[PDB]
Amino acid sequence: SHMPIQVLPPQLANQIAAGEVVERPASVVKELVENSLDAGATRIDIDIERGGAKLIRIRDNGCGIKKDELALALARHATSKIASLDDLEAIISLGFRGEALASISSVSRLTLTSRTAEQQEAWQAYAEGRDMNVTVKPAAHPVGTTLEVLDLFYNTPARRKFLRTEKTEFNHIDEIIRRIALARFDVTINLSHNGKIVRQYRAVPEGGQKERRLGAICGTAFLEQALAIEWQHGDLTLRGWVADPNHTTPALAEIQYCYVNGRMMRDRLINHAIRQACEDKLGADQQPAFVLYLEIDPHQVDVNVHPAKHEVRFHQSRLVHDFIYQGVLSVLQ
Amino acid sequence: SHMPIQVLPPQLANQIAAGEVVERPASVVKELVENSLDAGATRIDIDIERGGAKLIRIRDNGCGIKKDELALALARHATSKIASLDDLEAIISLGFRGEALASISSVSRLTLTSRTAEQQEAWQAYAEGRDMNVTVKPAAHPVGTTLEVLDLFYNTPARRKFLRTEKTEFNHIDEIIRRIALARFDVTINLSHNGKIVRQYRAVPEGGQKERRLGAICGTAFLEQALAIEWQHGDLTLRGWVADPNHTTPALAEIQYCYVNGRMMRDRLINHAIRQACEDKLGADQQPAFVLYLEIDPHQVDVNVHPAKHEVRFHQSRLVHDFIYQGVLSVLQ
Ligand SMILES: Nc1ncnc2c1ncn2[C@@H]1O[C@H](COP(=O)(O)OP(=O)(O)NP(=O)(O)O)[C@@H](O)[C@H]1O
Ligand SMILES: Nc1ncnc2c1ncn2[C@@H]1O[C@H](COP(=O)(O)OP(=O)(O)NP(=O)(O)O)[C@@H](O)[C@H]1O
Ligand SMILES: [Mg+2]
Ligand SMILES: [Mg+2]
Repeated sequence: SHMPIQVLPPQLANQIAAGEVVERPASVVKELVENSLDAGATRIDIDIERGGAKLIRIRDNGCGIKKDELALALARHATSKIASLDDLEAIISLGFRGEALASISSVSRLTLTSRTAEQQEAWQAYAEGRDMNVTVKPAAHPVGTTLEVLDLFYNTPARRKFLRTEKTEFNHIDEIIRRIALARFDVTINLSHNGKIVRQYRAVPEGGQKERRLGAICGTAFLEQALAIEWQHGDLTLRGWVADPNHTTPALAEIQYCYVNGRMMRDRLINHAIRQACEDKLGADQQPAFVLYLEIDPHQVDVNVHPAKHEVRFHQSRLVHDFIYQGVLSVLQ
Repeated sequence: SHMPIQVLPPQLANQIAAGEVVERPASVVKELVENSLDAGATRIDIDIERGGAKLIRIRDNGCGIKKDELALALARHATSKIASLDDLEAIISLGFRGEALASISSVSRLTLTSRTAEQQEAWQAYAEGRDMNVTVKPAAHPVGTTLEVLDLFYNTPARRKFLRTEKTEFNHIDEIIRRIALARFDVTINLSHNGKIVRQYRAVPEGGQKERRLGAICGTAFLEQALAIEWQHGDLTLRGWVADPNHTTPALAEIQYCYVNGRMMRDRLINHAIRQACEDKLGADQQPAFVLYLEIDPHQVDVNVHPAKHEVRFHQSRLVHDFIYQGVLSVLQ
């Protein structure tokens, strides 16, 4: 009662939000790359310096951002991905909060450069001060977008403390890119660290062999034990690969990549079903190895549960669980 | 690119936020009770109808809300608990986002009634419409506050679907109150369902016997196996009770209540330390039974990690883990 109820200064409000969506450099990468994907990008180039605490640069050949919308992209609660509750209940894009960029710009030096196919001119924008004022200026840039995030946490001392070693932080980034690359085989992704290319996943052409990228990402060992899954029932569909439990190793078990309508996701319900199918087939229970993709009617899954979309909730939980169980169990025999 | 980047209508922006902090009636109870606690409340009366999907009423004898701040309490990003980054990095209150009430009012019919010790007059406020307009009107009410939340999710169809049975939903509420009652022995809490009292935890007086409430909440079985802990090192301090592992049952293992600076918390780091201490003492590894309280310098723990504060991150992780380990291991011998 001593302190009056008072609206929070813009920057601080954004920093509170950033603490919930941006835990480390890999988080910034996750959010920016998903934006590139939502933008229709086919090629995404990522440059990281000193694990990301120094610089994170992401360029894509997506549709770009119109000059008159640059500031809006840095504003709070502003998005082009949804505009109604109906849109929210039927999410068909990675983003929908209209918050990621504003959140990130409050805890770093973020620069947005972009040009659309209809523009001959490219522009650049960035926010500053307690009020997060945006300035827009001329720039050179092909069709698409570039995001530059520098000095992550330079203005938030306590959080910068949590940063691990350059190697460790980059490793999480590499793992994040790993998961994203497997979600979209039709997208080329290049990752560099301190001026050196660490990896490049070329997009898989039409009907091309997906095994190629799968093997390039998860390893030949997984590929040799990978059992293809094709299971469907109405809106529900399960695709991907599950390693034979009898030939799964602790190292392979490190591959437990799951997707729900293309979004990377770690769900206890799903993992339980998978493991149960393997347990009921194999002799004992263990950690399965898999890269699975669940496609389901957006109305049947709640994705508005975690600010970073790290969780989901299925309406017909028991049903979905049995679907995956049967699907996996089916292939194990 | 087809849809313009556009600021989200107020109500919808709040509904997106509500999806991340309010998963069910018990969540609404959690947020409102923590407000009552932050307000210095000594007695909190909770009335629930039909598991909370119909009505949730919480009254407290806290300090109240000044008439001219009623609207602000329903506004977004507005709080009296912090005002700077320094305040955020040294959290000493349950709330700090200035968002809970606004979020909840967007997905229910929420009414706020309150009067401060300096006011002879009491007032009532509530928000409405896509823009969340607030109206303030006269009311009768003692010193303190009352929150009324009706028809939870009446305007969000997909989410209302996730509601379980009246019994189930109330059960989560009861469990939430359980955890909160154990955090503050100095607070009286009464819980009723459909017009009937289900429980009432009278506050424990000065130096009074805490065992009383502990036994009333966790059961005599826990109390008979409860081993008191007193372990400290600088800012770090571990207090509470841990059941003898050799005499812990699956039923008792249901009691794994942990607190960090008074805030209920489920942390993997902490649970790991506890279990390890029990494992290293006992013969095998299992689920321990405990009600422990960790007090630590706010600067040493990040509580700005989850919108509902369901998680924390310790800066000196290895250290804290060893502190708890030693603390528990110490008593087991
Ligand atoms: N790489 C990009 N290419 C094209 N448009 C982009 C890109 N990144 C961001 N945008 C635009 O900027 C707006 C989004 O900023 P952002 O802060 O990421 O919110 P969001 O994607 O709408 N939702 P969320 O990610 O859930 O907060 C988007 O809605 C797009 O219109
Ligand atoms: N029961 C209460 N008694 C007195 N003041 C209250 C009570 N509930 C809410 N308030 C006031 O209303 C403002 C808070 O609304 P709320 O939306 O719960 O945000 P918060 O508690 O500030 N932060 P957070 O809970 O993290 O969103 C508080 O900061 C208090 O000033
Ligand atoms: Mg986004
Ligand atoms: Mg609050």
